[PDB]
Amino acid sequence: DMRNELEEMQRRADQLADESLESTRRMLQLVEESKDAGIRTLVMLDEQGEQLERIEEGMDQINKDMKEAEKNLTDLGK
Amino acid sequence: IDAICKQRGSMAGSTGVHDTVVNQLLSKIDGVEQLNNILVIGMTNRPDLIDEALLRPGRLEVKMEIGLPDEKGRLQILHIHTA
Repeated sequence: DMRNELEEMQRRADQLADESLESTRRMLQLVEESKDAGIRTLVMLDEQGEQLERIEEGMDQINKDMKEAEKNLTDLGK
Repeated sequence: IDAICKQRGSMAGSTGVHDTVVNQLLSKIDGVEQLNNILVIGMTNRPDLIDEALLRPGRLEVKMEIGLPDEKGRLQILHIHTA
């Protein structure tokens, strides 16, 4: 009558982490810095676009003025 | 029912899972919290091995013996099966 039976106990392997808290924090800090740099680039790019738009009008005005002056001088000369 | 409700102490299963089940069943059928909407039916061939605390008039009060019939029962059975 040496017929034995058993029961079982369970253990849980550690969840997936303990490497997600050293590279993670550095990743977040770098992401924040990149976000700030992107915001600054946004602002600078908008300012540059405004300045180019401003330049356009003066360019067109000088072109028109020179063309009209040349035509007038030619007309009077002949 | 006699496969999970033998007397408590006998049957020296060294696991200890044959008394915990009986205790849980006893504590669930009639315990501190009261139920009034259940009905339990048990069927066994060896009524002498059931726990004596499970058969008291508060847990399993009605006990019936089903035995061989007589002529007036055999006639009814044959009619039922030949109708």
